[PDB]
Amino acid sequence: VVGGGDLGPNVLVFDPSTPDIQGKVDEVFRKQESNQFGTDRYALMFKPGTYNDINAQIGFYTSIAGLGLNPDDTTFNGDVTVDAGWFDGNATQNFWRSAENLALNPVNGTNRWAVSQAAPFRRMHVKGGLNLAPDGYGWASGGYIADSKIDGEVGPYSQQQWYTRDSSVGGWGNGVWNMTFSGVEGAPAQSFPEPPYTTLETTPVSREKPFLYLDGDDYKVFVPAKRTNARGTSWGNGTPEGESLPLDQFYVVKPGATAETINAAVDQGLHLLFTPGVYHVDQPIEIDRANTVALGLGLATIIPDNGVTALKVGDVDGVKVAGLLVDAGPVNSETLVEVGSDGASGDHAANPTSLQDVFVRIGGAGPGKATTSIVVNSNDTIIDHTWVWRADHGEGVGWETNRADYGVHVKGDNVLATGLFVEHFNKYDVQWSGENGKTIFYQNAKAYDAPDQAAIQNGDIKGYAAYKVDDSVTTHEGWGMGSYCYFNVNPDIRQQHGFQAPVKPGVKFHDLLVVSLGGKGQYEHVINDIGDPTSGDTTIPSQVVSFP
Repeated sequence: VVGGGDLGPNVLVFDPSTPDIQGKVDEVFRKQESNQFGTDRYALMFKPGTYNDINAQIGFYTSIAGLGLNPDDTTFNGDVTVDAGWFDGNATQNFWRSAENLALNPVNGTNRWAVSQAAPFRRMHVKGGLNLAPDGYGWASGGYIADSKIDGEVGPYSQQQWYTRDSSVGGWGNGVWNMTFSGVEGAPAQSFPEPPYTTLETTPVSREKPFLYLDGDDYKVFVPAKRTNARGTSWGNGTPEGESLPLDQFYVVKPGATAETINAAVDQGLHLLFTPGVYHVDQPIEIDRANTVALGLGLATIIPDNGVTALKVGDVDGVKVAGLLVDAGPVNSETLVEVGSDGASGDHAANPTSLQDVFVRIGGAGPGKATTSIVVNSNDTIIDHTWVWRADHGEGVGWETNRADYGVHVKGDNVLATGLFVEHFNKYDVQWSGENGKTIFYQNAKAYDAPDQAAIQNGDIKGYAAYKVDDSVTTHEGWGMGSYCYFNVNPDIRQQHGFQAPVKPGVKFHDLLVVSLGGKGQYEHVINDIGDPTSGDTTIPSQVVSFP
């Protein structure tokens, strides 16, 4: 109706005194570990304090977070663990979960976080090691760490790629295909391809994700200020910049609340808190009020009915969308997420809009279709961790059954993407038409299910680039960026390149690679006509170190 009130039956809130925390977190996990396409959603929230005897195992659609003004305010003598036991060592489907704002003192000196995509690890203090591979040496496809600090060494082991920003680590064990770092103290030296480390001193701009906390015995949302030249944690010394907003200024969205009503809230001047669950909407969610926070908990999910655009953000400063999944419905939406309206040359440099831990799925948990997933019109927008994913397995998958032509389409100027994961689109996964774009870390996989060469011919080109820049663009820069193929339906296919871009002095790429998995199809080149083809069946990347 208003601000505040309860968080709903999916927001489980603990203090040190709570009867059997362990057996409880294991209760949620037993429900959620193999629950890949289920509709249950959980947020586990912990008041400031010290928690003994806890191995908090995190399954699908589970978020865990501390409630302290600082991470060290909520301390586990114990672990927040992701492993792969349900896929027999294979961490490759460990999606859609999250940990934030906790200190961990892990049980054997290491904490195990063996995740793949859409599994953010933010604002975490690990007083030990961090192993990013499940128990195994099994295959893994992560991942994202921000504003964290790992007193010890990070161990990616069998992880294919990884992005870390604005953190400190006590060590970094290895790189496989693409480990990228920006603003990370203790990050290994720039060395791609050998090892494949892409290392930037600082992050051009970042703004830490808002989060729910107890300002004493009062719930508020902390809303971090941005930094230029971010390096290291925002909190280390942490009395940093930002505003604390009472929960009583948030529409606490649940039940099967509606779209008229959610949009009524923003207009009446409220922020949005999506408690964990699944929201239809037969109409779009609309945020055209400057500095509106729309914060999800427990992988809160929006499904658009009727072919509408789930979320539309108008031409305003400061909007902070965080921690939402948008799951396409049966009717093809032209767009799923629009950031800014169309032809809008207004600049937003002081107080840009951001999408953080915004995930998109097309198919998998049933039929879904969308023409474009995310369109970014707003100049100066920050895209800080997104996974935009056309499903390659689960219910409702198929070259027409869940066709999604376009992943992300950036038309705004001065847009920054940090931790960009986009996979399986029928045409261009990513297209960049705006000026002066920057991407730090890209991971792509091409659609597995294109039937034949003729189905993916792109004028004079075989296949659509995983990342296209329009030939008129004069400035662009990308760092640490890979495209992989697995043409299973037709391993005779050729993909002409991962990347396409005009040859111009202001259009620069660093540390590119393409990869064929098991000789299933091949790349002709890396970028335009530069870089070798892939060949053999051995899964050996082909890399370009700088371009043009």
